[PDB]
Amino acid sequence: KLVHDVQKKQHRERSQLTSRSRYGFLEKHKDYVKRAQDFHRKQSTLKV
Amino acid sequence: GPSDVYVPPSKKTQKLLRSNL
Amino acid sequence: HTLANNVESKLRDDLERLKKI
Amino acid sequence: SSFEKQQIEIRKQIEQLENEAVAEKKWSLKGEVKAKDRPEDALLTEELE
Amino acid sequence: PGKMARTMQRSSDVNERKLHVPMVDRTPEDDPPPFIVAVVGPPGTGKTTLIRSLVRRMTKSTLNDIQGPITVVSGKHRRLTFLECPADDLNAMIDIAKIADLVLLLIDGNFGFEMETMEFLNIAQHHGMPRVLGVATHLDLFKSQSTLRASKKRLKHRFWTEVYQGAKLFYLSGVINGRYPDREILNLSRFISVMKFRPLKWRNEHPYMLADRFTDLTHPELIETQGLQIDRKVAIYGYLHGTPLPSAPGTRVHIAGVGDFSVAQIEKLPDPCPTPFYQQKLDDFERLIYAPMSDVGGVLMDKDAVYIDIGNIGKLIYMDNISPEECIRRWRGVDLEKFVPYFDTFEKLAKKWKSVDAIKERFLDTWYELQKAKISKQLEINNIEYQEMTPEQRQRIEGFKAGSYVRIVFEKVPMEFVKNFNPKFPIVMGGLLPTEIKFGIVKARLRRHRWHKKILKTNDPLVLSLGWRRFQTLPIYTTTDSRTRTRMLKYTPEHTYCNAAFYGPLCSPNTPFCGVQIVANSDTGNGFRIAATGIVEEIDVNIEIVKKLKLVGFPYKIFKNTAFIKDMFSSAMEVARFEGAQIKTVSGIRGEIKRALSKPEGHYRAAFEDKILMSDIVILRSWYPVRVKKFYNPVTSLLLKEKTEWKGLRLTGQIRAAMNLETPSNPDSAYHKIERVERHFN
Amino acid sequence: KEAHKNAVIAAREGKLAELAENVSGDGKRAINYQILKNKGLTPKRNKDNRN
Amino acid sequence: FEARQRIEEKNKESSDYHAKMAHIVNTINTEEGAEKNKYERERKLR
Amino acid sequence: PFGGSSHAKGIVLEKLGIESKQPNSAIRKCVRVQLIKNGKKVTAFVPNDGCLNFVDENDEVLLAGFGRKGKAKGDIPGVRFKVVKVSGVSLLALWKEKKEKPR
Amino acid sequence: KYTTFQGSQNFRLRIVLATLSGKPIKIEKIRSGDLNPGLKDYEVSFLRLIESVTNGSVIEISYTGTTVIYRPGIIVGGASTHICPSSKPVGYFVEPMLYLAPFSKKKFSILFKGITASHNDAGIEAIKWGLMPVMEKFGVRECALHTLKRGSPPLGGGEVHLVVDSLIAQPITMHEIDRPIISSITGVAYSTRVSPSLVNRMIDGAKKVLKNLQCEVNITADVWRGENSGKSPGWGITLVAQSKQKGWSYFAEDIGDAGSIPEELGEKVACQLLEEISKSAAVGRNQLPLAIVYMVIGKEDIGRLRINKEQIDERFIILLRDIKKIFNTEVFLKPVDEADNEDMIATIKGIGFTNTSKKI
Ligand SMILES: Nc1nc2c(ncn2[C@@H]2O[C@H](COP(=O)(O)OP(=O)(O)OP(=O)(O)O)[C@@H](O)[C@H]2O)c(=O)[nH]1
Repeated sequence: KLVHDVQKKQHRERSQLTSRSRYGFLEKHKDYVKRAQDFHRKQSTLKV
Repeated sequence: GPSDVYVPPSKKTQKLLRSNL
Repeated sequence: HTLANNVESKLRDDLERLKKI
Repeated sequence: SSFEKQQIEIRKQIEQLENEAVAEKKWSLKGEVKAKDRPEDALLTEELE
Repeated sequence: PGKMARTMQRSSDVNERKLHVPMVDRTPEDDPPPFIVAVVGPPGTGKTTLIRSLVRRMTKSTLNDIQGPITVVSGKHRRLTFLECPADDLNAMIDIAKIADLVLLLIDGNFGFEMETMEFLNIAQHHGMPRVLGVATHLDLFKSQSTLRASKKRLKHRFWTEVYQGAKLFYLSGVINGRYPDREILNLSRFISVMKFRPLKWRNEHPYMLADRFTDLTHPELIETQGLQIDRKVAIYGYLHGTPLPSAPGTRVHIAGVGDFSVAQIEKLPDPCPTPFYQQKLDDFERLIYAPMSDVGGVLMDKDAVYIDIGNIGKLIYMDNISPEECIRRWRGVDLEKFVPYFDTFEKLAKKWKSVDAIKERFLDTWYELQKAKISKQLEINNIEYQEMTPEQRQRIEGFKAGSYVRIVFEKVPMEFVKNFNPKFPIVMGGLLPTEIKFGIVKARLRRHRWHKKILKTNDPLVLSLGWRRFQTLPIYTTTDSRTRTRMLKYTPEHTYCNAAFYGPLCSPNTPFCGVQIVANSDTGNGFRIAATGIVEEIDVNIEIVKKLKLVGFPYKIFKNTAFIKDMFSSAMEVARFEGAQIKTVSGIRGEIKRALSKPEGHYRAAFEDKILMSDIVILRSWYPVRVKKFYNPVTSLLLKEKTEWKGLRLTGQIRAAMNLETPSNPDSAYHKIERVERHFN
Repeated sequence: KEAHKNAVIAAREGKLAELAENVSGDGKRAINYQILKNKGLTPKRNKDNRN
Repeated sequence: FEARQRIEEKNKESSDYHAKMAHIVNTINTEEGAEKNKYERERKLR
Repeated sequence: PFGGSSHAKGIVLEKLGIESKQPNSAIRKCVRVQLIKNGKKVTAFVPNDGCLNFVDENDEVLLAGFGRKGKAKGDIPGVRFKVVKVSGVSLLALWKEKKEKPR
Repeated sequence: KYTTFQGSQNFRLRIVLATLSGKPIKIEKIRSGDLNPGLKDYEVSFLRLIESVTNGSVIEISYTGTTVIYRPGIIVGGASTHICPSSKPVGYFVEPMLYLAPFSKKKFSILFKGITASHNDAGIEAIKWGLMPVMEKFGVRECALHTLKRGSPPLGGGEVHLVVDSLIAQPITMHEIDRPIISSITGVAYSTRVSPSLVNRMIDGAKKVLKNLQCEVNITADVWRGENSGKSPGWGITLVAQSKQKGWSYFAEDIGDAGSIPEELGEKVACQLLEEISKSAAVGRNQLPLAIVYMVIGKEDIGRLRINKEQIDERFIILLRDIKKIFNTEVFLKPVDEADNEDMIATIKGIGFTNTSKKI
C-alpha cells in the first residue's frame, strides 16, 4: 500500500548469554504464553 | 453601595475583571 | 577491623555525596 | 602568524577528539550494564531515571 | 454547452497553473545588478574555451588568460557576470552554487554525466535553485549519426529528470579554431538574454557580493619592521547584490572561505560598466566589459607588475555633544524608569482648563492579487519617502543599495590569504544577521543522501554548509520515542529523515543545509560525495539527550511469584536508592523491586506477577543523559596553499586502520539461529 | 592472541584491497548505474512480468 | 518523595495530552464536516 | 468542490498534530493549508507521515480530492483533500526517491 | 562588554534593547557618586527576571555594585513566578516583559506577587487599557493580564498573571498619519477595603470635570470585596478615551493618597486626561516608547507615525539617542502639511527582524 520493504525489515531474535548457558534457551514471550496457557488449564480443571 | 452590591461583576463584568389540547 | 574503618569511611563519603546532590 | 597559531590549537583539539573517539566507552554509555562490569556504587552517586 | 463547459474547465486550470506564492523583491528597478552566470562542469570539459567565445561574440573583444569574474554588458538592460568555477574543489563548487543565478551546466557528450555535475546539481537543489541551462559539449567525438541522435535523446531525458523539464540544453557541434560555431553561440546568447529570473530567499535576506578585484594596504615600512607576519589591511572592490548593506561602518561580514571579518570603512564608486539608460541619462545629465584581474586590452595587472602583450531638530537630536536640556531650549528658542510624565499642578491645570475649548473639535480580485497589491503599495511607499530628502538618506538611513560599485577595507586579514591568493578562486562576502553571529547548538532533521553508500554515525565528523559559512562538526542523531523524549540513535535511518543536533554557529530556523563527508580532493575515488541533506528547525543553547541503559540482573531463588535477584546492584545502599521500582523480565512478565536483601550484599527480592524461571534475565531501563561535543572547526579553505586537500578531522574507520586496531565487537551480541524443540508439559 | 589480531587486521587489509581495487586509473569519474537509471525503493519484482 | 513527585507529574501530563488531542479531533470533524455536508447537500441538487 | 478546478494550489500554513504519539495516525497525517485562490484555510491529508516529513512550511502544495470509498477504522472524516505535489515535485516520487526537493 | 553605557538612566530599557538586539553591553557607574551607592534592589530583581525568561544569558555584576556586564542570550520564556520586591510595583515589573512578549519561543505565563499600584509606575488598568492596544494594533492578537488578587500599597499581596500567546514573527509596519477621531470615554474606578461611597465620590469628581463634552462617558465601579482584595487599603482611578474606527487609546491614572479627597482626585485624573489628549498625537506621551521600539524593530520597511511638538521632549530625545546607540537607526522627522496644527511624521525604516528562537 504505502510501505517500503525495508520498512518490513524482519528483526531477528537473540539468545542466551554464554555464561548462563546451562540454564538453556532464554524464553521469550512465545514460550511464556505456552507456559501460562497450560498452567491455567490445569488449574481450571482442578478447581472443578 | 448598590452598584457595589450589584452582581454585574458576576453577571457581566467578570469579563471586566480579567479579559394545544 | 581497620577494614571496618574503611567501610565507615566509604559510608560517610557516599552519604556526603548524596545529601550534597 | 595568527593563522598557524590557531591552526596549531585546532590540531591539539583534533588529537584529543581522535583518541577519545577510538577509545573504550564509558560504563554508563554502553547498554546492558552489569554490576560486575561497572564501578562500585557509581549508580548510587549518580542520577538517572 | 459542451465545448464551452470543457474549455471553461481548461481555462480555470490554466489560471490556477498561472498562480504562485507572493514574495518581496528587495531588488531594485533603477540600477539592477549584473546577473551572475557560473560556468560549471567536469575538469576538461571546455569552460574556458566557451567563455572565451561567448565574451568575444557579445563584445567584439577577443581574449587570452581568462581568470576571474568577467562582467559584460548584454542587452539594453542586462549585465551578465561570467565566472568559471574550477570544479576540482568542492568549496568552490559549494559557494558558487550558493551565489549563482544562471548556471551553464556544461556536460560532456560522450560520457553522459559525471559525479561533478551530479554533485553540483544536488547542491543547487538544496541551497536554492538557480536557473540551469545545459550545454552539451564534445559532440564531435561521435561517428554515427543514428547513434548521435540516440545519445542526444538519452541525455535530454536524464537531464530533464533532474532540472525542471523546460530547461532546453543546447548542443555545441565542435571547435573550429579554438572557439565555437558562430551561429550556435549566437543562439546561446539569445536564450540567456531571454531567460527570466526569480528571487530566492537567502538572496532576499542578506547583502552579498562577489569580489571583483583585490588590493592590499599596509606600509611596506610596517612589512619590513614586522617581517611578513602581521595581518594586513585589505581593500576589496566589487558590485553588490541582495539587500541594502547598511553603511554605518563597523558591521560584520563573512568572506566565504576565509573567516569572519568586520568592515573597517566602506565607500562607493561609479561603476565601470553602465547600461545604456544609465549611459544616456547620466552623460546627457553631465553635458563594454570589465575584468580587472584578467586580461583585457592586452594587459593584466599582477600584484604590481602589469604585463602587456607583444604589442533643525534632526541634527539637533543626533548631534551627540549636546545635552537634551539645551536641545529643547534652542528648539523652543529626564529619567525613564518612572512612567507618569511630568505635568503641572492641579490648580493651574484646572483653571487653565475651566473650558474644553481646544478639544471640542478633536472630539466628535483573487486573494493572490490582493496580497500582491499590498506588497506593491509598500514598495512604492519606500520609494517616495526616500524621494523626500534623497541625499542624506541615500548615504545614511539606507546603506548602499543593490547594484552600486563599492570598495570595502577590512582589518587584519591573514598574511597567508594575501600571499597564496590566486585569481581563479571566487571570493564572496555575505553580510550576516544578528542571529547568525551567535553560537548555540542547532537542531535539524536530516537524511542520508539517497545516492550515497554508507550510512552516517554519531560523533562522526560531518563537514557541512549552512548559510555562508562552511564548518566541520560532530552531530548526534536523535529519535523521538513516538514523541515523548529524545533518545540518541547511533546511525542514520537509511531511507528516512531523523533528527540531528550539533554545536555550530546558529542559523535561522527553516533553513536548508547540505553536509558532505571528505572534501579533500586527494581522497575521493569513484563514490559520490554529498552525504546528508536537511533542514534546521529550532535553536537553543542546551539540549538534553538521553541514552537508554538497562541494568540486568539474574534471579537466583524463585518461589511462586517472588524471586530474589542478584548482580544488578553492588550494595544495599544502592538498592535502597532504587527500590520500589519497575522491573521486567525478558519474557514480558512485569514486577517491582521491593526490599534489599541484607545478608548477601547485592541481592534484593522482587515480586513478579507470574512465576519467573531460572532461564530468565530481569532488566531495568533508565535514561542516562548524553551531551554534545563542542567542537567547531571552520573550513579555512583558501588560506591554505594547495587550496584543495584541506584535511580536517578523520573518521572512525580511517583511524582504526591508521593506528592499526580492530573493530570492537563483543561475542554474545551477534545473533544465531534458534531451534526450539517443541515443549510438552506433564 | 597477537596472532589472532594480526590475522584479523590482515584479513581487513586484503578485503579493503579487494574493495578499493575498483578505482579506474583514468581521472575522470563516472555515473553509477544507480544514479544513471534513477530508480529507487522498489519491491521484489518478477521476470515473468519482465516479459 | 521522588516517587510521589514523579508519578503525580506523569499522570497529569498524560491526562492533559489526551484532552488536547481530543479537542483537535473534535474541532476538525465539527468544522470540516459542516463544510463537507454542505457541499454534498448542494451537489445532490445540481 | 473547491471552485471548478480539480486541483488547487495552497501554501502550507502549519501542521496539525505533530505531538500525537502514535505514528501513521490520521491526526499525524493532517496538514493545514490555506488555498491561494480564495485565501481559504482548509486541512489536507498527506500520505504517509514520511511524506509529511518532506512537506515543510510555506511551500505551495497542490491539493486534490481524497475521495475514499468506505469508512475506515480510525480515520478523521471531514478532511476531504490530499496533497499531491510540493514545489513541483510530486510526493510519491519524492518518497520513492526518484526526485529531490528543489527550494 | 563592548557597548558601554553611563548612569542609571533608563536602566530597564537599556536592558530590554540589549536582549532584543543581541549586542553585549556594559553599564557602568550606577549611582557611584552617592551616599548609598550601588545597584538598587529593585533593579537587581529585574535582572533576576531577565535571567528567568531568557536562556544562556550571562550577567556579571561588579562586586561594588556599579558595573553591569550584560551579554544577552535568546528568549525562551514560558511559565514562571516572580516575587516583585516591595519597593516597586508589578507595573514596573511587567512593562519590560510587555515589550518582550511576542518574540519568545513558548508563551509567557508569568505570575507576579507584590504591590499592584503606585504613583510612579503603571497600574493594572493602565496596562490593560493603554499599552495592550499598541501591540493589539501592531499584530499581537492574544495578550492578557489577569488580576487574581489586587494589592495596594504598602503591603500589596496582589497577584497578576500575564499570558501572551501570539508569537508573531515580527511586528507589522504601522501607518498612521491622520490625527485620530476620538469617540468615547470610559474608565475604571477601583477600591480596596474602603467604602463604596468613596468610589462613587471619585466618579462624581470625574463627571464634574467632564460635564462639558458631548461625548459618551462611562466609568465602571470595581470594588474588591472579600479576600481577593489584598491587605493594605487604597483606592484609585483611571480613564481612557477610545477611538472606535481605528481602535486607538488615550489614558491617565492616579491613586488616592493616605488621606486625600476622592472628589479632587477625580477632578485631577480628568484634567490629566484632557491635558494629555491636547498634548497628544495618535499616541499617548507614555505609550510613545512602546510604539517607537516596535517600529524600529519591525520588518524592513518605512513605517510612519504622526507625533506632536508637545510630545517631543527630553525623554523622547534620550530615547532616540539610545536607539541610535544600540541599533544604529536614524529617525526621519518630516513635517506635516496642514498649516493649522504642528505635527511631524516620524518615519523609521525598521531593520530586518524575526524570531530566530522559534520552532518549526
Ligand atoms: N573535440 C573537442 N575538444 C574540445 C571541446 N571543447 C574543448 N576541447 C578541448 O579541451 C580544451 C578546452 O577545455 P578548457 O576550457 O581548456 O577546460 P575547462 O573546462 O575550462 O577547465 P580547465 O581546463 O580546468 O580550465 C581545449 O584544449 C580543447 O582542445 C569540444 O567541444 N570538442
